[PDB]
This record gives sequence, C-alpha cells and structure tokens, in this order.
Amino acid sequence: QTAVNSSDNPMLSSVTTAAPAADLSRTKPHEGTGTSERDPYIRTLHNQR
Amino acid sequence: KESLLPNSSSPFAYVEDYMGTNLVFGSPVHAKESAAVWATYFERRYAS
Amino acid sequence: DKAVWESFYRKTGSLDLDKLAESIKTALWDATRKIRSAKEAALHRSLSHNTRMRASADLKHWYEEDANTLRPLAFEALKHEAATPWMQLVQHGKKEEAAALLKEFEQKGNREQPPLASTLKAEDSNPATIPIGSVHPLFTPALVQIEEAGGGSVSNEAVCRAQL
Amino acid sequence: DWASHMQRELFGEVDPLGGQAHKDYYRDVTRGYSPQYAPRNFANGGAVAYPHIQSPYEYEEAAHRRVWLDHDVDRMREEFTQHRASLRSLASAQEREELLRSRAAEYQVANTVHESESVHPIQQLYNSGGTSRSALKQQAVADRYSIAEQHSPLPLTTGVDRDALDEAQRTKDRILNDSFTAENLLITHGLREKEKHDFTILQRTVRIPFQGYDMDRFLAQQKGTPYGAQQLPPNVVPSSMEEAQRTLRGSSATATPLVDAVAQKVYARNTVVDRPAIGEQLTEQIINIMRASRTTAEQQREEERAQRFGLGRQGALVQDGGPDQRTLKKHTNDERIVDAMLFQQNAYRKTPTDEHWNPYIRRSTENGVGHLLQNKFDIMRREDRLSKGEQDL
Amino acid sequence: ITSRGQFNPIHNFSYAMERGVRARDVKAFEKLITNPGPLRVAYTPDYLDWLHRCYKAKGTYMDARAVAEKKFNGAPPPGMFLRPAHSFRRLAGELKRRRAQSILDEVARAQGMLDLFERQPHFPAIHIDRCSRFHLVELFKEMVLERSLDSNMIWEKALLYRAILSERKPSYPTSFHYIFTAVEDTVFAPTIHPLAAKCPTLEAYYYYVYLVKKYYIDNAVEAHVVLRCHREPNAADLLFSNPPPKDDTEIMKAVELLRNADIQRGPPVLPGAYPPIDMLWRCEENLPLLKVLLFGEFNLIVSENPFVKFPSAHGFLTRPYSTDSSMSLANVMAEKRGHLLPSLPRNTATSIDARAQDIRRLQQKHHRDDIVSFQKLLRTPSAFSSYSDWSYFNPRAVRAEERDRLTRKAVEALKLYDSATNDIYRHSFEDVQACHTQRVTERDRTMPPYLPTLPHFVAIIKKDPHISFLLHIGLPDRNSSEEGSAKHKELEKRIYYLARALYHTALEYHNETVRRVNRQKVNVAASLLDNFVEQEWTTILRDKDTQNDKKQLARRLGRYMLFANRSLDDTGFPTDARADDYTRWMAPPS
Amino acid sequence: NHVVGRAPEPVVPHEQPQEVLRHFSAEERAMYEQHVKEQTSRQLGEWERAM
Amino acid sequence: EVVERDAALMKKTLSSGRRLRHRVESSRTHRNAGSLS
Amino acid sequence: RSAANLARAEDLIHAVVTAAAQPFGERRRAATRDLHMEFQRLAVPVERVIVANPVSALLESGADPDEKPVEGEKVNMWPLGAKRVVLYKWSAPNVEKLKAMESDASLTAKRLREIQELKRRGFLEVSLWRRVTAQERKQRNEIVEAKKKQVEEVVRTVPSLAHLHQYATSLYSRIEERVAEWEFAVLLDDRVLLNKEESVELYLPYRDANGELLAQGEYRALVRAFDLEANPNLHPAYCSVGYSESFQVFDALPQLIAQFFRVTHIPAADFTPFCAFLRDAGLDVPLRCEFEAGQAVTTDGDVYMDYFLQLLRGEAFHQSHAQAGLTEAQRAIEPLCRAHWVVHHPGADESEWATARRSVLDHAMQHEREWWFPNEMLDVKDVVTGSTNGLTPQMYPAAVRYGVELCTVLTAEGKFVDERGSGLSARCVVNGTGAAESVVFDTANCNGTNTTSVEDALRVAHGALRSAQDRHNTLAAFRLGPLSKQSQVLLFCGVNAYEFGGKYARTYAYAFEKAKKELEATAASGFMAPSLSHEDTERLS
Repeated sequence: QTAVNSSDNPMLSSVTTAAPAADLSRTKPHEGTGTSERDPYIRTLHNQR
Repeated sequence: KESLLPNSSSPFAYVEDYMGTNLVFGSPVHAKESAAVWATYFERRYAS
Repeated sequence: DKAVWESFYRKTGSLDLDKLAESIKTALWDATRKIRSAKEAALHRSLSHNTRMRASADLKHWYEEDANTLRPLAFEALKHEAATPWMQLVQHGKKEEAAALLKEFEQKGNREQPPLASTLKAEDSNPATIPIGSVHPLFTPALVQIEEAGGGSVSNEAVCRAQL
Repeated sequence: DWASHMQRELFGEVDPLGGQAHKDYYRDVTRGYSPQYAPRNFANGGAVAYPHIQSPYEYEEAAHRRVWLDHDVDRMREEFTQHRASLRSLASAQEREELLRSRAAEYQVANTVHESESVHPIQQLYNSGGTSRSALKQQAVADRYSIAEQHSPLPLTTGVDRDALDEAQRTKDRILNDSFTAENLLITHGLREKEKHDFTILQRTVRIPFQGYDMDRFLAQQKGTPYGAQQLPPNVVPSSMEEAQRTLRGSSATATPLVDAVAQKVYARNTVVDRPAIGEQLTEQIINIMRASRTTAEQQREEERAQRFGLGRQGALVQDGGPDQRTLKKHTNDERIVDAMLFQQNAYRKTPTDEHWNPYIRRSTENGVGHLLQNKFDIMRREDRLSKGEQDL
Repeated sequence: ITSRGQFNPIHNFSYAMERGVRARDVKAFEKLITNPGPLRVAYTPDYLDWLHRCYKAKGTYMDARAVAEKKFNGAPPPGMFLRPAHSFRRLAGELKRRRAQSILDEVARAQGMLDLFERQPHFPAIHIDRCSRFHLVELFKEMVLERSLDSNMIWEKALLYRAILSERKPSYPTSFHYIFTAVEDTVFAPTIHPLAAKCPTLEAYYYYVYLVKKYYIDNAVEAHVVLRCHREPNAADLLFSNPPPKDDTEIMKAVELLRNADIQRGPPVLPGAYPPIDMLWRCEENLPLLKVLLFGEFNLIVSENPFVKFPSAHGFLTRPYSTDSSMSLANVMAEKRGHLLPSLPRNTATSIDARAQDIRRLQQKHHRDDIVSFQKLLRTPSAFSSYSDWSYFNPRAVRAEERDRLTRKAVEALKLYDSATNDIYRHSFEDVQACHTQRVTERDRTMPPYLPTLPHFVAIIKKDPHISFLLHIGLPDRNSSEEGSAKHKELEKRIYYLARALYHTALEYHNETVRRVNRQKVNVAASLLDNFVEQEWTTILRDKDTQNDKKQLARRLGRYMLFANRSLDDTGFPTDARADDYTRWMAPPS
Repeated sequence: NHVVGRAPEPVVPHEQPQEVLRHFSAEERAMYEQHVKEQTSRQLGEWERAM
Repeated sequence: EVVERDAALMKKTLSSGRRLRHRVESSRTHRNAGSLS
Repeated sequence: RSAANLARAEDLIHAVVTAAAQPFGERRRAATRDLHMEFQRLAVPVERVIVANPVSALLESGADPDEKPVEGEKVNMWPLGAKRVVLYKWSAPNVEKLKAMESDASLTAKRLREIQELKRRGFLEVSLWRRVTAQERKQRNEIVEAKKKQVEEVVRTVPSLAHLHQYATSLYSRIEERVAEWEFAVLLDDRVLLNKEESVELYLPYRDANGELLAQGEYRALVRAFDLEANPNLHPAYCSVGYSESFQVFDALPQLIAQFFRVTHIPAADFTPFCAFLRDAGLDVPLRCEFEAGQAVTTDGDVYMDYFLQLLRGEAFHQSHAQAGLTEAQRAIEPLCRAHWVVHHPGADESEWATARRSVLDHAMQHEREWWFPNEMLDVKDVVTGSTNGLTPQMYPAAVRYGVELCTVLTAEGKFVDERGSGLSARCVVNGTGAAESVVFDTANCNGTNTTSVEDALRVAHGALRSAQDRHNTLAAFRLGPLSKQSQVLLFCGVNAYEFGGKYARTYAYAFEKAKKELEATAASGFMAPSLSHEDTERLS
C-alpha cells in the first residue's frame, strides 16, 4: 500500500504520478497492475504446490 | 377497415425492392409508378 | 414388473396417487436428462475432434451451444412428429424419396417406436449424405437456393449463374 | 395501525401529498414520477437515503415492469372501486377501521416498508439515527404499483428492445476496444515499466510495519472485532440540500433514454416557447431533434477519439516531402503508433495459435487459460476446483 | 407527456380544419373555443394566447402541407429520398404514422382533460349554468361520489362550501352571480319532519358558519384542511392558525345576529348524523345544494399553501418532516440486538449516545434551511420535474399513475412514429450498392448468438443439475401441498434475482465503477440462492433402498457447486482468464 | 466477565458499506435485507441450539 | 452536408425566445379569468 | 416470381387447412348441445326472462325513497344505443341464501364481506341472439359452397395440398379437446354477480365487436347461469339456460335526427335539448360525449353531426359490460389468444368464443402472461416492413437464440380426464425441455368406490402429459411464429446481403463439400484429424 504519486523529496524527484491500472486486463503470471497487496507489482508467491 | 395493401398472412406478399419498386406481381398503379421511377434513374445515369 | 411393484403403490388398499405422480414425474425427468445429455455428448465429441475450431482459442465454443440450444428442440416436437411420412421426408431435405412417395400417393389414389424412426434410418446418420439446405438450420431459407431443383446435391449451374 | 392509514390513502384516487412539494419525498421517474420517501440521513451525513440509478437499462427495466404490471394495477382499481363504495356504505368509524385493517393485512401493505436488519451497533447507527422503524412506518407512502409488485408473475423480459440491444453491444464493443488500445499504448511508451520502477524507488523509505506482540489480537483490534474495540465512523459535515438533491436527481437525469428526454424537454419548452405548435408539427419537431441528436453526439465521439489517439494527419495532404510526413512527441498518442503497434501484434497472423507449434509458447498462460482446455472433462474439473476455492490445475 | 406547469389542448381543432373551416379574426377564434353543450370552461389570458398561436401555426402547417401535396400532383431527412407512393413499404410507414399521430393526439387531449378536472390554475372557472338534473347527477357521481371514502364527509363539504359562499359574497366576480340563486334556494329540514331523512338541519350549517368565521375560511383548500382536522380530539391544537383565530364570544355573537336576521326573512358542538348520501343526488329537493357542492369543487380552488395559515396541521394532512421530532440510542440498539448477545461495552454506549445528540443538533439546525433551499431549487426535462410538484396544495390533485399510463402510451406512439421514417424514406441507391460490397459473415461481422438477455441467464442458472433437480423432482410438488407452492415461489424468486444481477452486470461490464457495484448485487444474490439450495438439499437427503428413487437420484449428482465462487464473465460463461485476474476484475469497489 | 455466556457477533458474508448500498434498487435492497436477516437469525439460532 | 444540416437544426433548438406571458390578479377566494377582448 | 409463388402457397394452405377444420367444429357443437340437454333436464331452470325499460332513480319532491315498485311490464323493441333492464328468475340455493342474508340486513364489515363472497359464488352470462330469414341462410349456404368449390379445385390442381388435408385432420384429432333459426350476435355481459333483485342494466352497443355494425330485426336475449359449486372449471355444456321472447332491434338515430331537425350541422342552442331529446327516447348519451362533441366546433359555433355521431357510435365513452370487464392489456392481446384457442377448438363459432372469452383471457393473463405479452425482442410491430425495419441481419441469430431460450424456460399446463368412466383426472406442468415440473391426480371428481388399477392411472397421466407437451408446442408456435416468418423473408430475398448469396455462394458450397470430404478423412484417421499444415498427405498434389 503505497502511492506511486509524485513526491516532493529531493531523492524522489524522479517519481512520476502513475496512470490508474488497466481495467479489464490479462497480466503475465509474474506481475500485477499494482492495485493492492492481493495484487502486487511483482508477484513473489509461486503458483506451484 | 379499408386500405390499399394485399390481404394475406404471409409476409412474402409484401416483398419489394429497396427502392420501393415492384416490376412483377405489383398492381397496375404500382407497376407504372415503379417503371417510371426506374426510367428516371437510368435516364440520369446514361445522360451523365 | 407388476409382480413386485404393484403392492408398493397399494392398489385391497386404495391407490397412492402421490407416490405414483412423483415416480412418473421423476422417471420423465430421468428420460429428459438422458436426452439432453446425449445432445451435449454429441457436441463434446465434435469440439474435441475439430482442429480448425481449436485453432481460434475460445472457451466460448464449449458454452455457446448446450441442451437448451441444440437440436432436437422439445417445443418443436409437434410439427416434426405429427407430420405425414411425406412431410417428414421433405422437412429433412430428401426430395427424391419425397417426390417418389407423392407419385405413389397419387397413382394409388401404446406403441414402441419413435414416429421419426420411420423416415430417418441409420443411413441419414452418415454426414456425407446430409443436404446443404438442411445443414445449417438457421439459414435454411437462404441455403435452399444453392441446392438443385430436384436433387439434394449442390447444383453447379445455379451457383455459376449467380456468380456470373 | 399505520398500515390502515396507508391503505386509506391507496384507496382514494387523489395524490396523498396533494401534489405539494415535500423536501422529504422524491418524486421518482423510475417509480413513474411517484412520491417515494427520501429523507436526508445525517448519520451518514449529507446524503439522501434512496436508490441512485447508475445505468439507462435500469430505467428502461423499471418502466417495463410498470407496463407489465398494468393488468394487475387495473384489476386492483376495479377492486378498489368496490372497496370504497363498501366504505361509503359503512356509517361508523370503528367498522371502517376494521375493514381497512383486514384489507391492509390482505394486500400486504405493511410489507412495503423495508427496515434495515443489522444487529451490528454501527450499522444500527447509520440507519436508525435518521431512518428508523418508528420513523419509516410513520413516513411511508404506498403507490399502487409497489403493491401490485407483490402478487404477480416475475417478468423474464427486460424492456430492452432489439435495437436498443444492438446499441448496447456496439457501445460496449467501442468502449472496450478503445480501453485496450489505450492500455497497449501505455505499455508502448513504457509508462507501465516506469511506474513499476518508481514503485521500487519509493520502497527505499518505508519501514516494516509493526504487527504487534500478539498478532492475532493486533490484527483483530485493527479490524474492530474484539470487545470494546469498536470505533465510531468519523463525523461528516453535512452538505447543502441543493447539492444532495443535485446528486440524487442528477443520477436519474443522466440515465434517461433519448426518446423520453427529448419528449419531456420538448413539451415543457413548447409551453413557454416563442412559436408553439400542437398536433403533428410538435411530433415532427421531436423526431428531427432526436434524429439530429444521434448524429450530433455520434460525430462528436469520433473527434474526441481523434484527440485521444492523435488520429488524422498533421499537415496538408500534398506537402513537398510527401504525404507521409509526421512528428512523434515523447509520450503522445499518434495514429502511426496505434497501427504500428497493432501491426506488431498480428502481421501475417492467420490464427491466434499460429506459433503454438512451439511447446513453450503454447502453454504460456498469459492470454488466458482457454487454449489449453481441450476435452470437456478438464473443463468440468476446472469449474469444480474454482468453486472449491482451490487453484486451477 | 406532461410536466409541472405545462399546457395541454382540450379542444379538437383538427376535425374542423380538415373540412376546410378556418378562422382569421380573434372573434372567430373566440367563437371557436366556446362549448355549446352544458359546461363552461374559463381561461387565463396566457392559455388563450398560447392556444391561439398554436392554432395559427396549425393553419400554416396544414396549409403548407396541402400546398406541397398539390404541387407534387413531408420533407425528407437530409440524406434520404422519397419512396414512390403505392409502394408497400411507403404505405406501411404512412399507416403507422397515421395511427401513431392519432394516438399522440388522443393522449395530449386526455392529459388536457386530466388537467381540467384537476383544477389547474390555467383553467380558473368551470361554470355550470346550463345543466339539468341529469348533468348535475352525472357530474357528481363521476367527480365527487366515486372518489370519497367517507360518505358523511360529502354533506360537510357541501355545507362548508355554502357558508364560504354566503359569507364571501362581495369579493366574487360577476360571472359567479347565478350560483346565489341556488344558495338562497337551499332546502332545509324542519327543526325538531318529512324532510328529516331527506335534508340536513340548519343548526349544522350554522356550526359551519361558526367554523368559517372563527377560522377565516377563504377557500375550498382551507376548507379541505379544516374539514379533515375538525372531528379529531386535537382540534384547537391542530387548526390553530398563524393569524390567531377570533374569540368565540364575537363569533357566536355574529352567528346569533346572522341566524336571527335570517329568522325574520321567513362553543357549538359538532353536528349530528346526516341523511344517507344517495338522497343528495337522487332527490329534487336537494338539487340546489348539490349544485353548490359542484360549484364548490371546480371553483373556490386557489393556489395558496394552506399550511402558512395552519402550520400545525402540516403533519396530519400530509406526512410530517423527518427532521422534526414529535429513549437513548444505545437501549434501542440493545433491544434489536436481543439478550443473546453481550450488552454493549460502555465506552461504545457512551460514544453512540454522543453521536445521537450531535445528529439531533444537525437536524434541528438544518430543518428550516433545507425547506427553503428545496423550494428554491424546485422553482428553477430539468432534473427536478413532475406531474405535480407545485409549491401550492391541491386537494383534487391527480394520481401519478393515471398520468404515467398516458405518458407511457405516448412514448410508445413516439417510437412507432419514428419507426416509419425508414419505411417512407430510403437511402441513395448506390450507397446500398456499396453497402452490399461487404457481406454479413456468420463468424465475425455478425453479432454473437449469446447477448445479454434475462432468459439467457435464467436458462443458465436453471441448467445446473442440482437446480434442475431441485426444481422438478426435489421440492415437494408445487400443486400438491402448501409447502410446495411456498418453496417453489421462493426458489424461482431467488433464481430470478440472481439472473437479474448477472444481466445488469453483463450490460455495464465495460466500465469499472458500475461493474463493481453490480457484481456486489451478484454476490448477495448468489449467497441467497446457495443458502436456499443447500438447505433444501439437506432436507431432501435427511427426510423419511428402493431402486432409482429420490434420494439415490440426488446422491448421484455429486457435490453442489456454489454460484458464489462461480466465475462468470460478460457473456454469462465461465471465464477464459486466470483466477487472479478475474478475482481482480470483480474485486469490491474500494 | 461480560461476555461469557453470550453469542459471537454475526458475520454476514458479503456485507456492504452504505456507499455501495446507495446504488441498490428498492427491490434489491429488500433482497439484501432478506439476506442479512436470514444469516443473523440462522447464526444466533445455531448458538442457542449449541448452548 | 448532412451533419452540417443536423447541426444547423440543433442550433434552432437553442434559438427559442419566450413569448411574453400574462399574469392575472391573485385573490383569496377564486381564480380570475380574463379573455381575449 | 419465387416470392409470389411462396405467398400464393401460404394462402392456399390456409384455405385447405381451415376447410379440413370445420367438421370437428360441427361434431363438437353437436356433442355440447347433447350434454347440455342431459344436464339441463335434472337441474335448476331460469324460468322468467324478461326485457324491460330502465327505472329512474330520481325522486319527485313529494315521494319517499323506499318502494322500488316498478320493474316495467315489457318491451317490444330495443334501440341500438339504449340501455334496457333484464329480469330473470333463478331459484338456485345460493341466490336464496343471498335474498335471506340481505333482507335480514346497522352494518358490520363481516356481513358485508360474507355478502361479497356469496355474490362471487354464482354468476350469469347474458347474450343477444338474432333470428335469420330464409334468404340470408340461402346466401350463406351459397357462399360456403362457393368456397368449398374453390378449395376442391385448388386441392385437385396441386396434390401436396390434398396430402396436407389429411395431415391437418389427423393433427386436429390429436390437439383437440375431446368432449365426453337463431344465430349469435353480441355478448352483453360476461359476468353478472348474484343479486337479491334479479335484475341488470345492460347497454347494447352500436357495434358487436369483430368491428362490425349490427343488423336490424328479431332478437331474443339468451341467459346462461353458472354456479361454481356444481361446475368448477366452467364447462360450457354445464349451465342453466333461458330465453326472452322476441323483440326487435334497429338503430334509432336517423328517425330521431329527422324528428328533431325536420343533416350536416347543428346550431348551438339546440344541442343540449337535442341530447335531452335523445335520452328521453331511451338512448344513452354520456356527459363526456356531449362535452367533447361540443368541443369540436364550426366558425358559427356549430357541432358537426358526423363527429358527435362517430363519438356516440364507438367504444370510448361507453362499453358493453362484457368489454368493461376486460383490461386494456387483455383487449390488446385478445386476437392471439383467439387464434390459439381456435386451434385447440377447431372450427368454433363466435358463439363459443363469446362464452369462453373471459375465462380464457383471465387464465392467460395470470398463468400464461409471459407467452402472450408483447415481447420487444420477439415481437413484430409491422408485417409489411418487419423483415426490413425491425430485424437486422446482424441481430438475427441472437433473436432466434432468444426465442429458443425463452421457450425453454417457460411453462405450459395441460389436463386430462379418464374416458373409461372413473373420474380420475390429472394435471401436468411442463418445461421447454419436455420435462415434468408437476404431476397431480384429482380424486374429487370420481365415485367413492375408487376401484382402479395402477395401469389406468398410468394411462391417465400419459394423456395428461400428452396434452401438456402439446399445449407447450402450440404456445411455442405462436410466440416464435411472426419473427420466424419475417426471418424467412429476410433470408430468402435478402441473400445478396449474406456471404452465401451472390458471387460468394460458389465459395460457400466449395467449403461445404470440402468439409464432407474432410470429415471422411477424420472418420478414416480414427477421429484424430489430419495435419492442418497438411504434412500428413503423401503427394504434393
């Protein structure tokens, strides 16, 4: 739970506010649209047994 | 009631062109009007 | 097996008529279920064995036809069953045997069997036989013109004309 | 007791509010411009308590259910005539109240009041501050149509016409196609990737959260479950009545289908207009406006689209260096880029599975799982295991 | 189609103008408007202005259309051409236009009639000078009689009207004078007797005079309010007025002077019973009184809001304001919670009482301003509209339903008229020539055989083996027993809800905001239905072997797949996409 | 001390905020209530029977 | 040309002027009816 | 040319089928006359049937309210737009119970309700039957025979129709409900509730509705009597009947017009005394009719006579009580229900339809409502342009699917009773799948002995099922009929829109044959289809 929104810190000066996530969208199994914890920017949990 | 339109159940009796024309099985009025519309058309066509 | 089952419903007792109605209704449900099952099984074999449809990747193909959509339709039964042998013959698109039967008609002028087992025999199961008009029911009016006048087979002449 | 009062009003052929404006009763289109109870709730605060229609199809549907229930409202009316004549025949108050009592029992008038059942204290607060049982039974007003709704068949047909349904499918197709285009473009300029990387950048600052010494307890307390851990909702400053009512009525007003919108506007304008007309010339007027409306809006959409994706061309057609001349700006959408992108996806592609001779591209689950389902059996299985909350094999 | 503050035609102008009759002068038009048959409809200057202008315009229209059709021996939309006459399609379209326009006119007119007998301000006076017993009795039994729940109320209405009239005589316009013929003509019953059963007593009338004088009654409206509130236990309370009512001394004094000065020409208790209602309409002797009553309803109705004069009665006549209060919250909540749950911890109890007081404050504070701003926003089709929203109170105001049925018929006629446009007129020929360049291809260019439709889903949710069984065999038979009909009704009701949810999700699927909310409607629906199915399934299997019977045939169907966890997309079919993505699409709003 | 013999507070599957519920139709809202009522009734009754 | 015509038609919807209305006199006991004179 | 041939086909088929239908109608009416004759021997008669003049409710200034003394003696003639009062005598037990319970009747809600229910128990059906001259009958016989000859010649010319005849007959002998001078004019009242007074005001209209104007001459009123206790389900042959003596009918308007004006216009003085004059002769002019007639006016203020006459002659301001008991909805769907009910009662007279109209439409509007109601997806607004305007080639397959599913879901009911003499009967409710939603046996009808084998009951349920499924097939036919036919026009004459029409037709056929051939390969290959890449084939050719 973090906003990708533009920050005023000196080191955060590279950060550009993000467009909202693509609505009906089919991701690659290792990613996500970064909305929530249930759906991260990078998926760590394996899908195997 | 009284109108000019054939008395039938089948929709197939009301079938015509898209230009609203019937050169077959149309009434005499329908016949003349249609042939004259078409004549108008091909006239302007071969004229130009 | 009346020998066994008669006394279940009583009879000297008086008839249940609750039990009887229930078992009738249930039985019919079993039959219907069997029919729909059969139709779907047909579809399933079809889809599993077809490569060109497997080419476009669609789950939808499996759900876009089911016991509701497929044929035979139940609410259409009447017009197909109540028909005369002649009528049934022309419905399913065999014009040959229909014309034949009509010439033989003019010149001379609880049962167990589905009424349609007379007209439709094991030879009209072969997909090779089925006339082009009948194949895709939805479009039957429009595909009937490509057909031959008296034949079931496609007339090249009519088609070559239309194209020409 | 109140129920007999309501029935008493459903019996009379006169409007129970007498057509008068009451700040607490919204006369709703969806309900057939009928006087529904819509108080402002200050527990929520600033909010009128009442359904807000979010789509035109809900409107169409409600209208259709009225048209459907016509027959029943009519039998109800010929029943009501009988009733109130039988009321005229009664000379005393107590016997009249007996009649209204038993009949309000019979038409289930009491069942039309929908009370919140939540045993939870906070939900109780939301509802019962402004809107309560003591209040709802007191303020309730029944139209004939809400009564007929209870004894009647359920329509399996929504009022959506053939052609309206065509319009639906095309609206949906258009919008979706435009959103996928948009997203694929966000992927092309690479703003997605920059978004991910920037997330990585932001991570540098954050701590690991304190989850508590007893973690069950902490999690639970955070959610407000344990005993005496319940927190009240932050108190919201109520918004001006004009704003609340603009919200509520703006909702329904947005949803109104073309025909009704144009028609209402046309008659109500026809009263005060410079050169009014009745009969056919009125009708004609309507149609043309309607027939213009479509074209108008339709045209507009395209322009908007061409501004969004930068469609059309940059300069004049005949420029010295060819027609093709174009300029691309860093992160701007341009037709060239849209059709290039699309070209990239499928060029000579005959079918979606074209590359599936390659076993590793074959089983990639990216696009979906749909191409790896072959026989019915596996699809039943997949259905089964998705319903059991397990993973899909 | 009608809105607040809108004029409708009550006259048929078309029938005469098709015959060739027309007017030019204002006087000709005034000769056109007036009704020979007994009734007399007065008008505002405004409505007459509008009606005249409309008339003139109809003149221009029928003229330019008759002239147009004489020159060719309406005008096509910009890209269209006129099909030949005596072509099936054109005759079809023109028949449709004819019928639809007819219906539209019938609707505009009937809605006008509704306006007229609703006593809308642009129809100020309905005069009865020309009527005879037949007309008066019909008028009564259509307008007054049929609507009234209380028979005794009618007599009271008549008498109050008679007292209002007899007292307010100076300020009336000249056009009213005739009615006084009836007022003094009123027949009364001998003071305690052949008229005992036929006519009411004078004493009652004088009670009503007392009401008129003490309360200053100027209207049919204030008369309605007063007549509804006077017989109740709170009377002095309810009818207490903004200008304070006079003291009974002076009033009973002027009533003694009136009564006595009326004897020489030839705290009062609410009166006794009255003769059975039928008498009023079916006896000659009461014909004057009856007349008064009608003149009572169709006139004497003025705009002004009666609740400025009687602010105490606004809660009784129409519903009270919700913001106006006529124990502590924590105790109500503890009572709805019951004794089976722990009593509220007293932190939370305290905090909740705090909220109750704060909200109380908000209500008291916003009470007046909300009223003010609401009327102010209504004065400003537009988002705020109605059949009747007006600031003023109308006791004759029409039911919303009667107007709405008209409006619906009207929109039907409107779509019907717009339908004919493509039968009458056609596209350019070579344009449809180029339209047949691209054929309709079964696979792509055609719309898919599954659209969103209610019976599509209702067939999908009925297609499930468990639901099919539960429907046909499983539940006890619907016709046989009561439990049967009950169960059946509810199961179909829940299936229906779930279907509706799926459907409304399917239409709006393209936009996020809406789909999430719809999807929650779904979740609720599915939860309901699943609970029902599970419950009744358990019932079937537990209830009290023999081959192929109920319980065996149930057990053969396996485990029941919940519709809750079912993942169903746009088309009502299980999704193509991976479970995570679907889970994300249908994730609740925030 | 307070909580010993009492029931656990009902947990209604798919319980909604007032923010979503504002978009429910009168009929649909009636349905929602139906759901809640039946869930709560069932659970508290289950507690009674168990205890 | 067609779209131009329809636009020109939706310019004719906003071009509406208001015919002067005519107010009557408000009395307590009735509604005053004036006629064309 | 093909289109015209098709239309011609439908017209001919319609003729032949109807022709095959009539004799069933004859046998049915005969059997009904028979069973009615059996029942009416044993039961309670309606003895006095008397038409009289209406009696004024209004009292003179000296008279007292209580008497109701005058019923009127009799009436020799009934005007067309005028009300008459019919008096009957029905001694049926519920009527007695009502006279006693009412004459005992200061009022309670209870007894009011009791009286309402007792009223709902019995009811009377009042119709108008017209005599016929020998001339009219000979002209009818002549027309019927002309039609029969036309049908016989068309049957002889085109053989397949002579076959379709036998098809039709055998179909009717299946579908039909098995049952085991004067000619009808108008239905005045469908349902008359029971009175103590035994009298009803009836308004005769100007038009019996098929839309026609009414004849003149001899009419007598026919009264049928239905007590729901002895006859639930309202079988037409079980009822009590009585006839009024002959009276005559005509339209009184031209005589009274000629009498008053001694006629295009009326001056406006005379209008109100003219309507008064009319009400005095017995005619019925409502107040609304007067008003709106009055509201259409000449430059002189004149009421057009033809306008007023048109309003007096039509359904707007007044209706027969039979038509005032039916909803706008019922009146709007009535032609469909007619057609259907006519299929299941093959060759019925408008007499029968008059009797069963009420029950049929009511049962329809309750249980059947989904089938009959106008369905914006399924329905056809216009037969002429239906194929063009409302139905797109795009929306066609979706439309058809819609029809399918809606019929699949919906429900039909059917009934059967044992012909073998035990009163065993069954009712069945059935899905679009031919599945059974409900089956119920009714033991109320039959004798108390109830000696029946499981076999008989099985046959009973069988017949019940059969009828039910059939009812569903007919219902389906009507719901899905119009759009299917206009579909047929679209597809047949609009081929040149689709891929299988015109220049591409030849492609379609090609594909088609390939498919057959291809399928055979898959049959030979073990149902593992050959390579899409065609790497399997032996030759490059």
